[PDB]
Amino acid sequence: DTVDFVRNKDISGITSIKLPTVKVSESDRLDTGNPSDVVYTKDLFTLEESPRLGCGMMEMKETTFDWTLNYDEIDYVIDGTLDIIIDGRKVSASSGELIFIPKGSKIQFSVPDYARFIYVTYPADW
Amino acid sequence: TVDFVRNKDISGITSIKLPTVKVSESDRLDTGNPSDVVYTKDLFTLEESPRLGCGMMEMKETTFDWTLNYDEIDYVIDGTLDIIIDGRKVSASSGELIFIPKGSKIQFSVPDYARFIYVTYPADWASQNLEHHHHHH
Ligand SMILES: [Mg+2]
Repeated sequence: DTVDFVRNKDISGITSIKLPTVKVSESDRLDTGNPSDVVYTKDLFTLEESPRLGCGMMEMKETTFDWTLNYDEIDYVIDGTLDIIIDGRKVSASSGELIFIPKGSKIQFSVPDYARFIYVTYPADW
Repeated sequence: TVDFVRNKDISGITSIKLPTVKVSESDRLDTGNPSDVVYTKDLFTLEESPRLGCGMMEMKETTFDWTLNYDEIDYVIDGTLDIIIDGRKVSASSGELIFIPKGSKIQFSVPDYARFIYVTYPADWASQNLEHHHHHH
């Protein structure tokens, strides 16, 4: 396969992914503008594979950063704790919980310790 | 009011404690076969989430036919979900993911049991039909 994780990509495009085999690396580092931030985003589907829904793996360690979303997002927290700071308020999810974030939200992704989560977005392509 | 634990912020940003999401008979999908056991519980109204649909699905000892004229991502929490497409099988168990592109004619096949989150586009997946509604009038 041409990816570095384990999947079964069927002829039809239907795909299973063994998510524990998805490992982030430095090519997935997100530039927040602050080089000390440690944030990884690893898209799991090309646009050709999934033209409408985006889906990837995000990991953060001891980092809080500002970001504005151009898309709707569902985050399913696999491990750790993710805090979302919005307008001075906090919304949090730990392992096995989810967060929905509407398009246009001006947030901080805030991870005092560690978090690993799937993100599903719409649209995949701006 | 909903029957699960969530924090719905003023901004629309919402956390959900998914283990508190319990399916009930109000969520039972009538497949046509009375012995089938399928539950679908949407977790967001259209006003809450106008583009992404998201809910909890459970199945037990059931396989049924479905055509998805919408895209779907499933995260399998417990059990095993099989997707049968053109005589082939794609499977995900606890901790694994499935993507189903729009236009897929499948069987959802759960000979054992499965509990999974689904995320769809468009949001109102159950109205992606000629009737524009969840049930035929
Ligand atoms: Mg064929």
